[PDB]
Amino acid sequence: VNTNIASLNTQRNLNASSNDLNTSLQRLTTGYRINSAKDDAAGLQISNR
Amino acid sequence: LSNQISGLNVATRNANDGISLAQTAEGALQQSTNILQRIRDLALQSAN
Repeated sequence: VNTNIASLNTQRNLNASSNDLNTSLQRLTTGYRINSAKDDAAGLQISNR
Repeated sequence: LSNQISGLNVATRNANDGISLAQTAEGALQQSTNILQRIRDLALQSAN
């Protein structure tokens, strides 16, 4: 097993965890659990209204 | 014995391809579970 390593599942996991970390960073830096972004479109409508 | 070991090797190879195929199927099914989880999420959010 040398032409490739099956450890790229860990790559997928670190990518996902980095996405989650960036989202939580945004949430904490704006103070909003639902960001001004796409998240919770129904909650977004409620908040805008 | 040579016929046996040759058929055995090709059978183990086919079983490995089958394992990989079932692994792709299991990944797709896990994705389907995530989609249904998000569906119930938005559905219970639709109580509103």
